[PDB]
Amino acid sequence: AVTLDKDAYYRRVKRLYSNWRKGEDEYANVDAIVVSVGVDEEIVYAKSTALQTWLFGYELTDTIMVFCDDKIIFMASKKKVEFLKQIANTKGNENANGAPAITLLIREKNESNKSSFDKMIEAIKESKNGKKIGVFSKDKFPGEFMKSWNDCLNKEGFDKIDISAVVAYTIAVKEDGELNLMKKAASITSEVFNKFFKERVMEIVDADEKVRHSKLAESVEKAIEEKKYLAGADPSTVEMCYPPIIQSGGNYNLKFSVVSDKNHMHFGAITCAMGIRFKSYCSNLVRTLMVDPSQEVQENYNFLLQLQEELLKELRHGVKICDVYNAVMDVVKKQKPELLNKITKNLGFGMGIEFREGSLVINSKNQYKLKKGMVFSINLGFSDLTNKEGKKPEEKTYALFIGDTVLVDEDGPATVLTSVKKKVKNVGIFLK
Repeated sequence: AVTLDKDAYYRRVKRLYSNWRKGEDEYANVDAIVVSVGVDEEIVYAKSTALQTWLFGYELTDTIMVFCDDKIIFMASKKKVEFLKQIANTKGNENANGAPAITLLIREKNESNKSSFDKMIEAIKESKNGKKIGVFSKDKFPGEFMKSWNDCLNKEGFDKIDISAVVAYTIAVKEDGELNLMKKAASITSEVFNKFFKERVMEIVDADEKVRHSKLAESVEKAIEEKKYLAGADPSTVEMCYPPIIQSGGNYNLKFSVVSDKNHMHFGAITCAMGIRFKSYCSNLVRTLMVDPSQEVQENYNFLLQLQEELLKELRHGVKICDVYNAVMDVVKKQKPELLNKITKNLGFGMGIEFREGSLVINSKNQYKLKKGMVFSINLGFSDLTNKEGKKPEEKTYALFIGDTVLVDEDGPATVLTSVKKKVKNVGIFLK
């Protein structure tokens, strides 16, 4: 009963084969592409499952995909194989040129899978030179099925070439349907921040509550189980991209790989990072809430806002990511040189099915050129700033962090998909 978007599959596997045949960078010496997923209880970010979601619309556990020059093999359970027959039996519809015919193999549950494994090995050895396979090196899923396959596969001594970075670029441009998913993700994130999170922080400050950052983060997690913030969306189609990160009181860490600590929230500079994943497509948002910020804090915050818009103006199709980076840093060197060693070393990253694309972060060295239809988290911060009027320890040090979900456009400045106002009028809390 689960429909596979056939047309989307044919377009995307065509893109994959086109880039692979073009043979630049990591694609150049690859004889076959081998992707396998095992057991996945935690739904982690992985190239292997991202590629599945891209091609099929869904993740498929205990599944192996082998892409050869004139054959494709998918191996999975009977039910997953039945699902895949929607694209394997082409019916003669002509959307199928540009990629090989599909062979489906059934994963036996309690019988040996040696014969199926042998078939796939043989296909690899027949594909192009038969010596080197393109793989996602980071990916290691648990379970019996992967163990048995990898034991079989490793006996052959194929050279393993990581193709994560080129596959990242191959799938980075979003189709309109995917854009719609990321737009909905972005608007849910915005609604949660606007209607739940900001009100909650406001409550806490007005009542002088003592709340641990970890507890506040939990409440944000619970909030998306409530349909009142989901604008019609099925609750089961919505997840957090990462546990919400709230920091304050001199203890900051302006990245997305750390969790909220257990300290009580301080009323000063409160950085708030959260993102919704809607039907496996990610969004991101960072806002800093400030209690009675001084003139000097506001001046820094407004400069941060200025840098962000400058970045968006430069984030255009055809320009190199590192040139964007340098244009923004030039503004810092020219206008506020004292902030050069305070600003985040990354100014954002490519975003999609996977939250943070490692080969597409905006830093000084990234050579990849932007294309229309790429979506980014654009994130900029200043840390280790001194509030000279602070008396308590928790008051002396602050940080400022903003972040938006952004689309590289047809022409001109990048378009913002998130919708949360961020002038000090909107994120300042004034107690007097």
